[PDB]
Amino acid sequence: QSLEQPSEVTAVEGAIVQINCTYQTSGFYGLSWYQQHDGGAPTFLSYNALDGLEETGRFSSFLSRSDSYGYLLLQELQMKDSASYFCAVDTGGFKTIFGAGTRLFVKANIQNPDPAVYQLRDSKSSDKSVCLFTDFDSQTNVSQSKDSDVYITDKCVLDMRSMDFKSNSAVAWSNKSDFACANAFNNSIIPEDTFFP
Amino acid sequence: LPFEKSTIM
Amino acid sequence: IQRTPKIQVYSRHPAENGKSNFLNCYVSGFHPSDIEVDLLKNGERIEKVEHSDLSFSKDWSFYLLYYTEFTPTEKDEYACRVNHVTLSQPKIVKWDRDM
Amino acid sequence: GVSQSPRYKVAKRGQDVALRCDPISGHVSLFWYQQALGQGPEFLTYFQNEAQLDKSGLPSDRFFAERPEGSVSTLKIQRTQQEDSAVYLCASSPTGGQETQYFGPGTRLLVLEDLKNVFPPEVAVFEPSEAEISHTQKATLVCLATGFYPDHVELSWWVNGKEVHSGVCTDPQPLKEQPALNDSRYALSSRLRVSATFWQNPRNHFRCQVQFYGLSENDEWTQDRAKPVTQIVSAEAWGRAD
Amino acid sequence: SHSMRYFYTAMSRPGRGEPRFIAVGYVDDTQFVRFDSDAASPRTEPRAPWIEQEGPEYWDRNTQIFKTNTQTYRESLRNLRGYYNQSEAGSHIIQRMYGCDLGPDGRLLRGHDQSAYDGKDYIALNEDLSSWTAADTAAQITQRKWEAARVAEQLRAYLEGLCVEWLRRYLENGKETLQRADPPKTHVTHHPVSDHEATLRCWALGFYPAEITLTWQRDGEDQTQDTELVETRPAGDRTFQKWAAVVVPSGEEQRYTCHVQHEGLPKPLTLRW
Repeated sequence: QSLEQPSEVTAVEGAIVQINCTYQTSGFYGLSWYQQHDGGAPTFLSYNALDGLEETGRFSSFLSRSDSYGYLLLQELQMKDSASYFCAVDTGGFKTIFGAGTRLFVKANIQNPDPAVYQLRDSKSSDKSVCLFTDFDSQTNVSQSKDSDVYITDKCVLDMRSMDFKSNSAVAWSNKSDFACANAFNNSIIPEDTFFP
Repeated sequence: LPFEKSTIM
Repeated sequence: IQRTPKIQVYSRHPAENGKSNFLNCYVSGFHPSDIEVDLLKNGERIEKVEHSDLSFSKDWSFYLLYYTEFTPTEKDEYACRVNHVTLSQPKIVKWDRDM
Repeated sequence: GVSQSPRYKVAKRGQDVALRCDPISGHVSLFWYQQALGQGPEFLTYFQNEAQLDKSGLPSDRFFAERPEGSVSTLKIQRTQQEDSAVYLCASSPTGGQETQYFGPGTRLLVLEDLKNVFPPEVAVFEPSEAEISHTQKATLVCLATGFYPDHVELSWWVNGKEVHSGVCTDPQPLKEQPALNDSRYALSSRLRVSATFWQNPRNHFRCQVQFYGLSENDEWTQDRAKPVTQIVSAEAWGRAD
Repeated sequence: SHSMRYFYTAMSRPGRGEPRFIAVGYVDDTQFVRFDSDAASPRTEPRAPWIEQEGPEYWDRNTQIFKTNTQTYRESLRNLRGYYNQSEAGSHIIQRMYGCDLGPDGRLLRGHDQSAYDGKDYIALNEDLSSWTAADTAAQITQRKWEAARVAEQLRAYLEGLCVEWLRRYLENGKETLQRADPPKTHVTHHPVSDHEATLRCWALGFYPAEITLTWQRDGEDQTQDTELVETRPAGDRTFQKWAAVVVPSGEEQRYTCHVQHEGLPKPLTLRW
């Protein structure tokens, strides 16, 4: 008894996304969907016992028993929707089989991109210096550093709910004095990047 | 084969 | 909420004195399920009396068949004694060869 | 909702580990699940009131699940092995199987040969750039939790004694400081963005809290350095006009 | 024409141990499976020769289902006792009747499910197979639980699918006993009651299924009041027996004829003394 669903799925903010699920089992009693954030509790979304569509807000789920197929449709995508989605099959009794999961990536829409690299200082600069690359478009990729002493984190999106503003950010740091903002990044960066000394 | 859903009343 | 049991005492095959059989006592149409059934020869309880599994009818009333390997033999007295919570005293029905 | 304790647990090979699950009141059904990295929850055992109806999913007899009063359930793992390292989730259903399942936040268990490589984190806050205030009219505070083992941490931002979530961005997964080493230490970064006027205000206090999950008082320690216990390591920064 | 039915009985017995759960399976009038929680280690037992061919996977699955139902009905007996504010000393019974009816064609004719409490209708699945009929305010609490659990949806899918699917399988595996009708062995007997009147009796033995009609006719009329037709009884070997008797005036016992109707016989059979 098993079930298959895609490993990853990506969509832009405000758009719609479909997560397909096919199950292979002797018996069928129900198909359900669960949302799980990194290190969080899987939360119920929808359940399909009979053929048709189940609608609950922005989320809906379809089921075709004869085709042993079902899917989850997510409308008006938000940044909080970026999680793992699991399709679960009930085959009678109580033993539920869960899929490997589909990681959904909601691409943030940056209206006015302003790419720039800044240098931050600690209360006591007796350890290291930090370089922050921020306000860049979602279609920009960040790769790992060539130097072993330079640590670069993957890009993440912050939401300033009060000002209705969203921006991508990458952090780079090294204890060596050779490390500076100009040489800090090795990835394909935007040519109009500000580097104020 | 019997019904495979046992629900408490 | 309580039903009296309907009782029928009969042989599996028509009775002739020398011929062997299976003595049956069918109790049906009763509620609750707890019932006391035993087969009798001249007034004595027969050992080895076996019974069917517990099932019920459309009206939710229970039924079960009490039987043992019997030989009609001498054509002397036979009967079935049944006791239920709905009965003031145990009801005894004599086995009639005709019915 | 369904609650589980502890959130994180680091243990030495051979130790006994106790996992607690407090389901929703009145829920007859209770499930125990095992969750491996990049996979879905796999069935372990099922309870209806206090009766353990099935335990076919349990890896061995070392795994002992109980629900004596038909409410709170415990999963005790005798002589823990490295293979037992997983997220143990518990779920409940109101009146039986094939229903909507309500899950707990789980217990992230990690079983190691020894606890000699475990370390608490070093937390440091980096004040925003003057160039950032002059170019975007916004100020980004960066926090760094470095040299911690295992990956059992919870980062949170505290502005004026209150926890904030707006403009906060913590890495989904931490990076290995020594990507070559087997028992490599982890590093986690987090950003907090506020308006230029909010940072320039000296009355505002910014604090980065990192709750680390390590050794218990029952755990043995003989090494020269301090016991890497379950502790909170923080770094604070006040408003600067410049 | 054909049907599969499951009969559940959950009885509370205070002071006499944990409640007893009995599950019985039927294909028409033939019993094929049984479960009794009373045993030291309860298991599903075969009751028909055509079900013994099922693998160990079938028997362990059936045992798992009925072990779960044992625990379910123990909590249900406790809950229903609370709903009616009943004493913890009294013995109460929960009965369940569910199954699928197949037409002469071999298609789902009617799916059904009914539950009772102390021999009284409690909760039943409607003809639409989507809603419930609660007998009282206590059964309404059960209805709300069953609606939230999606019982009606999964029960409909079972009755339309797996119920029909397994009934068709059982009918094929036991075609020599289930799809074969046994005709009754008919004979009339001697019996006097008075000097002016006697009693004629019609016998029907060793017939399967139990459905039969025995009528007496004094030159073609029906005597419903003046016919002591006894209730159909099981022989003990999966066949049935029934008889009909009449009060007759001595001499007139030749214009009295008995009509027996069964699916074993091609067309109605008529016999006299």
